[PDB]
Amino acid sequence: THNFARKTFLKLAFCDICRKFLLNGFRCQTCGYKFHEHCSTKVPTMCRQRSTSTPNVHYWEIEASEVMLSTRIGSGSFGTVYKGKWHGDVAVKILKVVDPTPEQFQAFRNEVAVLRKTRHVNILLFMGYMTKDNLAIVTQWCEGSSLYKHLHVQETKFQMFQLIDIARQTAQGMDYLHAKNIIHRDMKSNNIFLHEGLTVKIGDFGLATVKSRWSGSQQVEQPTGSVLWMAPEVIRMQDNNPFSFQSDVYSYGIVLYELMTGELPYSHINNRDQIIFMVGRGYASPDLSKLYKNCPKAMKRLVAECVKKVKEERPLFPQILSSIELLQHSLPKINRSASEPSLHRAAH
Amino acid sequence: DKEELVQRAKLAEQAERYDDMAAAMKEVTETGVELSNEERNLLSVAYKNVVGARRSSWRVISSIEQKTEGSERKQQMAKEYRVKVEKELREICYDVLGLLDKHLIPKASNPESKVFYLKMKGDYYRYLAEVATGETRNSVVEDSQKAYQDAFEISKAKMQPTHPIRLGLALNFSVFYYEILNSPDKACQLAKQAFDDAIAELDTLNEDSYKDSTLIMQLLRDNLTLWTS
Amino acid sequence: DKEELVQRAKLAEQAERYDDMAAAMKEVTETGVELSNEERNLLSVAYKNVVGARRSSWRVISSIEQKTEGSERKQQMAKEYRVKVEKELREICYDVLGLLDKHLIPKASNPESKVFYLKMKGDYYRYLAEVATGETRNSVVEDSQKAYQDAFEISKAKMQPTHPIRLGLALNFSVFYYEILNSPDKACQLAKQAFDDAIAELDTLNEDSYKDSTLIMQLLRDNLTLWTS
Amino acid sequence: ELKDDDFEKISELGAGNGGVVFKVSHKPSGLVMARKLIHLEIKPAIRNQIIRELQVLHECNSPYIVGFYGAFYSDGEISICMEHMDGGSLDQVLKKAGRIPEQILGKVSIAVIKGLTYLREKHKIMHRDVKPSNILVNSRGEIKLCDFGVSGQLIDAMANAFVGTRSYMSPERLQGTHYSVQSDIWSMGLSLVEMAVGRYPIPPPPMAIFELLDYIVNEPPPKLPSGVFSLEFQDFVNKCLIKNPAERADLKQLMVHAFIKRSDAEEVDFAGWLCSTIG
Ligand SMILES: Nc1ncnc2c1ncn2[C@@H]1O[C@H](COP(=O)(O)OP(=O)(O)OP(O)(O)=S)[C@@H](O)[C@H]1O
Ligand SMILES: Nc1ncnc2c1ncn2[C@@H]1O[C@H](COP(=O)(O)OP(=O)(O)OP(O)(O)=S)[C@@H](O)[C@H]1O
Ligand SMILES: O=C(NOCCO)c1ccc2cncn2c1Nc1ccc(I)cc1F
Ligand SMILES: [Zn+2]
Ligand SMILES: [Zn+2]
Repeated sequence: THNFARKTFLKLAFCDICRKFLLNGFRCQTCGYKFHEHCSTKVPTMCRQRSTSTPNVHYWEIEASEVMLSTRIGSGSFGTVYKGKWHGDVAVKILKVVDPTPEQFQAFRNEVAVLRKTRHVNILLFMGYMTKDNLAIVTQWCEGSSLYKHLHVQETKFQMFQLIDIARQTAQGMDYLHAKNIIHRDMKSNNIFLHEGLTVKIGDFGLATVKSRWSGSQQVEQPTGSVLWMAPEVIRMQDNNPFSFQSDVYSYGIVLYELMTGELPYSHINNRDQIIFMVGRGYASPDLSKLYKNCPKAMKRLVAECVKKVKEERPLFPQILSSIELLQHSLPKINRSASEPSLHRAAH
Repeated sequence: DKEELVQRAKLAEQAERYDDMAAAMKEVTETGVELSNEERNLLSVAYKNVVGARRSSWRVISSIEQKTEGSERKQQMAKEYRVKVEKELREICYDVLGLLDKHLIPKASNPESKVFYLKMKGDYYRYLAEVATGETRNSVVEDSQKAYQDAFEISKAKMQPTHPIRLGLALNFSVFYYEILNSPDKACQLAKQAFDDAIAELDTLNEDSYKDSTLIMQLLRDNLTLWTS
Repeated sequence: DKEELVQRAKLAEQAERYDDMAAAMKEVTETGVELSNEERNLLSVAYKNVVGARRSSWRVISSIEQKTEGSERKQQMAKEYRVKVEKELREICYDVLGLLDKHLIPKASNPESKVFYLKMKGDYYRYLAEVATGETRNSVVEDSQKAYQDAFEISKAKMQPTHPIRLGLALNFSVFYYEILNSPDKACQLAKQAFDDAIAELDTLNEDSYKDSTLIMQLLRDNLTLWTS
Repeated sequence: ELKDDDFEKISELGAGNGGVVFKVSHKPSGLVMARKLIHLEIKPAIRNQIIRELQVLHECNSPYIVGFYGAFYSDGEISICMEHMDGGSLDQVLKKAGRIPEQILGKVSIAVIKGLTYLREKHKIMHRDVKPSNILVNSRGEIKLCDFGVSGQLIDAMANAFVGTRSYMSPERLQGTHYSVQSDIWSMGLSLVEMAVGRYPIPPPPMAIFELLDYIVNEPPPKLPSGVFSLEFQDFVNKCLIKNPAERADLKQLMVHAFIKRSDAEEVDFAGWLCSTIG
């Protein structure tokens, strides 16, 4: 079904096979599958190299007495969120750890410094941490409702281009996160906030030393967080540290799926332990037939690759961002009825 | 000379430059030789990419123009450039239409070729329809409708319902009906009748006409689903 | 008004039409005023697309020319097409160079602007160097090498190791070394030094410009892996 | 009729993945209540459905099942008012005492069997959560079951929970096959083996949750250490821990089963033992 025709990609494009920079290749007209001329040999159609040149472009902590904790907002996997008024509206999360190990505390201090070094439009600001009210962290308050609350309890209606730009902003935030060598463990819709109504703000990133319990001076290396968005390889925990960029890619793919279906994955399974067992063994995957009918094939393909069972096949976030921007540019062209396409104009 | 020119057209196609291909095939068929299957396919695809680049540009400029009609003077430049694109879109189509009326349609000695060229003419008047406004729109859509009906009658009379060119003609006819003629019910009915008359007789397709025929069927599937309402 | 041509070129950019964008940017820089950050990028991108289309065309045509391997006139007409697209390419490159050394490089007070313009000059002279073979090849190779060195000195002196311009200049200069001068040893040396200097100041990647920087770094990695084998 | 503002917490009864339970006081009637706070975010219509299906619990009264006062939605949480239990759950007494003596183990097992039989026959309500922490004992010796699946929509909403450490699910439920009260019987047997030995007996005398699921799915069921328990209890736990639901025995066999009638026949003053071991 692949309508492969020669195409020179004048924008930011990446091969769908070698996941590297693609400037000349073959593009499929109906979906948008692209690959190199040399990648054709290794291309699993499922609908001499020249050096690449330059592509086209375009307070250490916080004192607890300074803050005031307002009425409780909610509870989560590893903390309880309260409203704060420390230099304006803030969010204070009281971590469930009561007696942190000194080594755990030192590692947490290193990680809070690392997260403080970051500053980006698509993520929530990380101001600092406190030690008086047990172990607590302070993040930017988002008056807007969460993406999970928007999708399910509030059921705010969003047109498809809005969904697409929400996915774009989330991918931008996570691309920035991975650029700073940060693995945003525990990534789900409850951590995504629609600030100012539409802008995507990603929160609750990092903090491995706090999310996972410590059995003394060594980390337990145990999964924690919501089950639905958890990657298979971290659910299995056949490795001590399976948290990587691809686990975040899988979590973002689950977020994409629930964005393009309006419902959580594995809706027919209503128990956490069964979900753990099936996802770990690969028996359960987010079924795509629930995707919206008006969904562009490119989005279906992207959410398909983002949730791949094998870790290595999941695309990195720069590729995901490039695909999302390509789809955004193609949206005005294909937003109407379709006609007779080009017939079998394939090489070799 | 003609073989040299068709080879040059293939080379220009492989080189991503379609205007050279369009000129080469245009002056291939100006000579007046019998246009074979591969030649006319190359001509159609050459003009299709040539017209489609500017068509997508027109869609983009119109979409960026209609974001907020109540805005500053910049929209005047936008509409002027859109009119310029149309002025660089209507004349190419006119060239194709004149080529059809003078050379392609007259010396068509094959009913398949005749319905193919009539579908071409209907397609290009349909392309002129979107850029046209007012009474000009009605005049151009009259020609597109007449060409489409003439193609439809010969397609019923001579060809099979499962023929990929016939399926493409039916698909384009339905697209014409509910994009300009604003007849969603009639367009859906046409798509459904083409679909069921095609699938009523299956597994009889030619091995070469395997990918294209089913591709047009899948395109018809999506179009029907898109406008089931 | 000069801004009018600016967002006309921008609109042509989002309309995929880069020939009108190239002409608009050329007319804008013809006014003799200094370009802003956005306009300079727009001009560089516009001519990048224009030359890139012809470069891909030339690569394809040369590949069929080397692929036919027969005894006919087919290779003669392939060579004719190649030389036609070659002279078109040379016309584009000479036009952008005349723009470069008469309006951009002579008037460049900001050092980063000078690095950008010298990198462009070296890139375009490299473009003419890979299409022109003979006595004139050495002259353009020398001009590209001199422009690359002049950019290299300024980038080393007053440019951060993680700047996209410096990394891109290093990548382009290493490609110049490997492809034109056929010396992989010094190309790998230069690319290795650039990559290591970029890795050293890894933490200095602001939110305004990080994607491009890491993109260049990844391309440098790929280029190293390709060269070392 | 139950409101948030009518209750104030005295202390913390317990905690878990589902939520936290607090002891509160009812002003109109003057009795201490155990209010379970489970946090969940679902549609308002789903809130009404959960409340309606929890209203079924009013008629689920039995000596071996905890009662039900009322359920209401205050703010993003489904507060369930339950009959306060003083002796807590068996998890606390496992934390206190090294191991439960076999007599009280028989007592709690027969209490569970009787209560869950009552539920199956009079309400057809699936427990689905037979765990040591979900079964409670009193100072006076009363043993009742709590936290069973009356509201299927509550089950669906709670499906989006966090990853736990230990599991008490039958292998057939994890595989997704057909599950019946046989699965609850398995869970009860696994809980009993939990009680008898002094630790979580999946690696029988540091293991991932998925690894525990793999152990309980693709390995033979655990068996208690012989020589420190009666043969009747041994055959009880062996029959209860059967991977195949068909060969595992249903409630009718459990009620007549020999260890059960021997435990029922004996009279044990375990109320005093419990008060000594928790006081
Ligand atoms: N920055 C914030 N601004 C506003 N509300 C917030 C913010 N962070 C969290 N919340 C709210 O706090 C509740 C979530 O509490 P959390 O402990 O963050 O649980 P979570 O969203 O599941 O994330 P975890 O803790 O990373 S598993 C919801 O009501 C959120 O809307
Ligand atoms: N009526 C009650 N009286 C006293 N303590 C109670 C009462 N109800 C609940 N608790 C305590 O609160 C805890 C709440 O946890 P449960 O939901 O019953 O089970 P659990 O430990 O959470 O199991 P999971 O796997 O973590 S959901 C119980 O384990 C008891 O310790
Ligand atoms: O709470 C539950 N399971 O506990 C584990 C984590 O909470 C639970 C689970 C499912 C359910 C369906 N309908 C009510 N359900 C529960 N509640 C509950 C049930 C019966 C009684 I009596 C009192 C209660 F509070
Ligand atoms: Zn495809
Ligand atoms: Zn590739």
